[PDB]
Order: sequence, then structure tokens, then C-alpha cells
Amino acid sequence: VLLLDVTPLSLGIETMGGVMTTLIAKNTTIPTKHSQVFSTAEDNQSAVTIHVLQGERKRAADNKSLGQFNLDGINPAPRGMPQIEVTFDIDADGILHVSAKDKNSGKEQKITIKASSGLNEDEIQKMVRDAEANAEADRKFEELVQTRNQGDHLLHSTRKQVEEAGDKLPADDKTAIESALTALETALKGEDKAAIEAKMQELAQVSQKLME
Amino acid sequence: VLLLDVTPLSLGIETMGGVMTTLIAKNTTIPTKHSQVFSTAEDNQSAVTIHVLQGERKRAADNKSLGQFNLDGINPAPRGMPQIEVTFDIDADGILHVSAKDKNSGKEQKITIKASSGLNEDEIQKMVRDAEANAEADRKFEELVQTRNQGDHLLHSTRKQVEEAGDKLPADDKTAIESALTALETALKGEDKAAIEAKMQELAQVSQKLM
Amino acid sequence: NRLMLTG
Amino acid sequence: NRLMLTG
Repeated sequence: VLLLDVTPLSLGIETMGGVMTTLIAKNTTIPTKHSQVFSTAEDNQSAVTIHVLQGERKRAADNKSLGQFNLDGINPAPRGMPQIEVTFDIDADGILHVSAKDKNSGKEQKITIKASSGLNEDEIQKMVRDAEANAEADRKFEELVQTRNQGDHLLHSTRKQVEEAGDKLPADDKTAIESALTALETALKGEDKAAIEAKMQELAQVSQKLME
Repeated sequence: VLLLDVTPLSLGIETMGGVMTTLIAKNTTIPTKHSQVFSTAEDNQSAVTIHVLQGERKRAADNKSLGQFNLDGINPAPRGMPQIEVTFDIDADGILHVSAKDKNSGKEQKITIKASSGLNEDEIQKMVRDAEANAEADRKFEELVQTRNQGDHLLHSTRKQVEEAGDKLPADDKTAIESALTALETALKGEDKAAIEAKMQELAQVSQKLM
Repeated sequence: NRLMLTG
Repeated sequence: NRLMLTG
């Protein structure tokens, strides 16, 4: 054949840290369907927001938004525990159906995105050109996000352990841990991966007593 | 009054380097109109893209796009010389009218964006909270873009000067300058402001004979 | 590990 | 100085 219908850009969802995770790769023939299981980013989350994106960039916001919805009613549980199956299905007419279902609760939400949504031909060519030009920078951004996500988790976990240690944590340890948590929070806002990893290490270095 | 009908988020356009520039501030009463004059980012640019955005973040891409259109037919001129007046007008029914006019010719293009466009109430609340939580990273990104736009201009004026120097640029100078241009182009895609300024400095250093 | 979602 | 637009 000399012609066929494709979806012209990758389609996916935003995941923790503001990155795009692809469910359907650019130029996949339609119709097509793909699912992937995700979990929650922080402890006790009862909802997830599904931000549907079209594009090739690793920073979620650099891609085009197709729509968003929340899936609510997840039982609050440790981060990583819920299993939220997200399915993208593009039919032969280009209509994209996205669903998210929490396996434990059975709660499901979905949206239908019309085939005319998303970027036009000129914008599609520009997205592909910009993504190619920024390939290395986007990889470095994904590394930075992986590290911030680890840092953000350590910040929550440590606060949780401080709050659970009560008066069993000596006071001097508490003061050092608090000032380390501040320094880690500050680094997390920056774009320097090594700085975040260093403030993770400095926090670990004052948390030994807390680690019991 | 205890009740005002307002636009809930700032409205504006993307400017060079992917930053949002506000034309109407959040919580401005409707109806309202405000205008600002912009120029072109590069020499001999014959069009501008007007990307309309709603939101509070300084990175354009973090705000919600409401629409986009081009104004073309701009007379070729150095960057910064054309004058393109952009006007946002929200009427009493919450319809936003955005026009771009070249002040030299009067050529104008406009779009109308319906009142229901943009972020809903829950999204509005999130956007305001995100902008508050990220106020420092946003100011840093603004500073980064200022440096990127300078670096980008220096890339362009340098490449022009290399073309204007032709056969006359000693090979040794040309190699050094080309490596420095590559190094700056690579640094501009990163988020390390100081690395960009350093590469501008290294490019400047190998460029001295180029005048 | 699965990738994570905020919300 | 005026802000700039790409395009």
C-alpha cells in the first residue's frame, strides 16, 4: 500500500514530576489500543488526574493537551500500592477513547476525544523537529525528574517517620533532620540534579537515628 | 460591591523563549480591553505567531492555550524594529477578542474565543495554587529565558558576521567560532543559565578578530 | 515499579 | 525595549 491512516504524534499521559509517558507511539497505524498500569504518587491519595497529551517532548507541558479527567474514590493507601489501568483506544475514524480504572475499587472514568483534536499539520512537523533537536535535553530533563521524584518521596517518608517517632526521636536529631528537609525541598525546585542528590545524602546523613 | 464578574486567570500571549506575557491580569473586571506593542524576535521575520494563553505560570507551555493565529506580511527589517500591537478585549458575555496589527501597514488579523474556553473552576484553583507553590522556579525560568534570548541573538548575529566575512575569515578563527557556536547552541537547550552565559563568553573570546 | 500519577 | 514574538 502507498497510504494509510496513522496517529501522527505520540499519545500518552502526564506522570509524576510533569513528564509525558507515552501509551501510543507516533505513527502507529489506526485503529490501535494500548493499556498500561500506573499507581499513585503519594501516600493516601484518593484520586488521580489523567492529563491526556499529544506530542514527542519529555516535559508534559510542552505537549498538546487533549483533555483531562479525574478518577476519584481510590481507597487511600501507600504510594505505589493502587493499580490504575489506563487504556487508550483510537478507532478507525480517529476518535480517541481514554479510560482509567482503579482495580481495587472498580471505579472507572473515561473521556472521548474527537479526531479533529490536537495539533495541525504545521504544528505536527514543528513538534517532531523540536523534539529531535532537544533529544539530549529531554533525556536530561527525564533524569532530573526521576531524581526529583525520589527526593520528593524521601521528603514525605522522612516527615512521616519524624511524626511517627514522636518523643523517641532525640531533639538534636529532629532539629538537624528539619533543617535537612528544608534544604532538600529548596533543591527540589531547582534544575540541578546533583544538588538534589546531594541534599538527599545530607538528609540521610542526619537520619540514622530516625532510621530506627 | 460583594460580587464582581472577572476573568479568573491572567490572559496573555507567548513571547520569545516560551514565556507568558500577560495582557489582562487575573481577576480583572469585565468588560475590559488592553493592548501592548511587540516586535519580532529575529531579523527579517515576515510573520509573528500570536499564541493566546490563560494562566499564571511564567513558562508559556504550563498555561492553557486558547487559540493561535499568525500575522504575516511584515516588511523585512531587523529584529525589534517592527511594531505589532496586540489587543485583548473581553466583552460583557466573556467572549475574548484578540487582534494583532502591524502599526506600519495597518494589516491586522484577529480571532474570537468563546466564553467557555479555557480551564474550569477546579483547574483554575489548581493553577493558582501551582503558581504560588512555584513562584521561585518561575522567576528563575524568567531569568533563564532572558539569558537564552540573548544567547540566541548572539548566535544569529555571529552566524551572520561569519557569512559576511566569507573567504576572509582565517580557517583557524572559523573553526574556533564554529565550535563555540555549536557549544552555545547546545547550552541554550539546557536549563543552566550560567552555562549559557559561559558559552556566550567563550564565543565572544574567539570572535575578537570577527570585528 | 509502575509509573505514578498525581491528583 | 519591546518584547518579541517568534513566528
